[PDB]
Amino acid sequence: SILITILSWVSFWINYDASAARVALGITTVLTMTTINTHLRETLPKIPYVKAIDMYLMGCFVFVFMALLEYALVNYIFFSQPARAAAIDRWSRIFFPVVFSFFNIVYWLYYV
Amino acid sequence: MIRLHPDGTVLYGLRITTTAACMMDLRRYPLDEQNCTLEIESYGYTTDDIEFYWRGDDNAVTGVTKIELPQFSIVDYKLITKKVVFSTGSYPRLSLSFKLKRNIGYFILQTYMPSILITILSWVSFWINYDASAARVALGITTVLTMTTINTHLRETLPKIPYVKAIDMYLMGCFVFVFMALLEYALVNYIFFSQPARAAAIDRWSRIFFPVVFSFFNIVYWLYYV
Amino acid sequence: DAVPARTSLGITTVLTMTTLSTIARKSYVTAMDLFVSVCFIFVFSALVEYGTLHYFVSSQPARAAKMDSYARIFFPTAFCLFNLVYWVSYL
Amino acid sequence: STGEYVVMTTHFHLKRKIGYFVIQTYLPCIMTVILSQVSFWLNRESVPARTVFGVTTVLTMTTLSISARNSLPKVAYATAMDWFIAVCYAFVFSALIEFATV
Amino acid sequence: STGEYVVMTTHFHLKRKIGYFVIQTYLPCIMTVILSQVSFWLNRESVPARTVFGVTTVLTMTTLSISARNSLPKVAYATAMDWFIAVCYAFVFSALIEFATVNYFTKSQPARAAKIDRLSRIAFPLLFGIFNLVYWATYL
Ligand SMILES: *[C@@H]1O[C@H](CO)[C@@H](O[C@@H]2O[C@H](CO)[C@@H](O[C@@H]3O[C@H](CO)[C@@H](O)[C@H](O)[C@@H]3O)[C@H](O)[C@H]2NC(C)=O)[C@H](O)[C@H]1NC(C)=O
Repeated sequence: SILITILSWVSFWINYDASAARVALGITTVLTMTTINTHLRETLPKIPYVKAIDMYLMGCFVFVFMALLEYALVNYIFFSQPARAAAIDRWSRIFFPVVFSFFNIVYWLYYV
Repeated sequence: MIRLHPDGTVLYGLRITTTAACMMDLRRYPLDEQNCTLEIESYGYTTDDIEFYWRGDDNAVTGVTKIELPQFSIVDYKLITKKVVFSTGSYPRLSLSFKLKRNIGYFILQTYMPSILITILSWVSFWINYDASAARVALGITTVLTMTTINTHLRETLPKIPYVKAIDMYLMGCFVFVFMALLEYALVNYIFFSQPARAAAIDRWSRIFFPVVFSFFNIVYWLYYV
Repeated sequence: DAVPARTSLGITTVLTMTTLSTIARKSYVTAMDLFVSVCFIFVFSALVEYGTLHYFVSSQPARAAKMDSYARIFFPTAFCLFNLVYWVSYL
Repeated sequence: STGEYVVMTTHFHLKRKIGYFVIQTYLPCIMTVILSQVSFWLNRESVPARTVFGVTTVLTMTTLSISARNSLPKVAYATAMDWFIAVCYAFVFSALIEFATV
Repeated sequence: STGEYVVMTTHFHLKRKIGYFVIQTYLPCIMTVILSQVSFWLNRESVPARTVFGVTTVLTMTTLSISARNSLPKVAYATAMDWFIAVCYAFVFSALIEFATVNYFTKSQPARAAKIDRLSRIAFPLLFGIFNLVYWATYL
């Protein structure tokens, strides 16, 4: 899941000109994460109440989904104003990893 | 039951469910013949004390014909009488043994024909003109990867036997055929850049070789097991 | 000319087949286990064919168009033929 | 048939917990539907992007439904989760056919 | 706790046959690692073909590892097969990372990607052969 989140991050550096590439990446990350979750929910012991690993996986799913929505917004608003997107790219590149590391620090402080 | 008689002939009957264990050789899987048995003997009385003998040898065991297993078929059963020697004495023994044979028709369609179709498909590559490289490279790669996937999943689906079988031999043979066809074209590609005469030569040579070799391999394979 | 779209679709379909398999094997060789693998074989062969298309696109430009012309009409033929071979044995 | 017999009775009441199934199936469905509704904000000229976007949502729905319906025990009728999964599964086809007619 | 007892001990010696696990998992992993070499010898322009190739190798490796570690119990320490699987795994993903970085470097200068391939083609197979040499010699 950490690898999938980092790969979803990889998409931000790509120029906004080749939009199809980042669209394909933001889609493939979502479905790969869903498949990883579904496959992991089998080998684990079948217990029908909430665990911590499930909350963690759902958190990562929320991260990648928010990233894809962010790119959709950027792709829609760009044609009216380029500076808005040119700022949002450089702010997101540094705000996603910070929030992700903060969330993980809280998680591993509380569940260790 | 207990049944007495005027002359003192007691008759003792039971109704038993035995989960007996028989050794199965699977080197010839799935074209094999199994010899599972049931061995009976006395325990506290030596051969100087008690004697076992089948009563009505022709009619000792009944009801075998009505038996129908879902996967096997009862070919024949035989009867035996022996005297076994252990460290403590000589004990009598009776044996019941009946062969088991598999229904090959249930496995043919489900296992063998996919690899056969892939091997035959790999042959069509030769009929395409050697100028069209993609039409043959795609077939080669597709057939090799398909043989790989079929071999893996067919091995995983079969029951767990930790020693070598025969279906693995046949799958290895078909894989070797398709892989050597792929390398054949891979070499024809290299020699065609040097000269086209040798390339077209080896192409038509393999065209006239491979079907005969494959038919010979299949005949040799099927004559020895069946 | 759309490079990432076709590859992404192929990878996605292959992963979906992987998940469907790993779910289906749990629920000799049963008749149901055979059909599920030929799905994978087709959906993987298609991605392999597009790989071949992108590799040999430069030498023969008219070939790729002919390749699509063959595949578009041959994949449905092959799938219906496999369905015919499969379900007739079932009844 | 024999006669009248006295019979004590005890009823234990039970109520299933839903917290697990909320983060298991329903919330991925809602996320997938919201994601499939994103296509409308994409540009109409980039055709292959929108096509892949629409197809992969159906792929996700298929994976999720297969993973969820396995744990359900066998019954003759249709359970109450089946209707939600069916509607969640039909909206993506609706969006796909919408893109097609556009 | 009670007192001094007397104990009769019998040891049944056993040895595991290796004829199966060679043609079951080790030989397929070696064949797949050797097959993964073809990605390097292909043209440096073709992204989709080599991505298909790498996805094939990755899926085969994973489906192999699952059953390989399933057949064996779950112990704390790592078995003498986990190391072989991990070496297969490290080589295949090193080839994948190499492909990923060549796909980025080939745009700016082709000589860089050409040199990377010219180095890797001899670097990887020789290392895998040396690793087989180091591995199979010790246990026997
Ligand atoms: C399954 O395997 C057992 C083990 O060999 C087979 O039992 C064998 O049966 C044959 C004939 O049915 C026995 O041969 C006999 O030898 C005595 C020796 O004096 C001879 O007097 C008889 O006329 C006959 O030739 C053989 O001894 C016997 N083996 C053992 C160990 O008891 C059995 O037949 C096999 N199953 C089937 C269906 O054949």
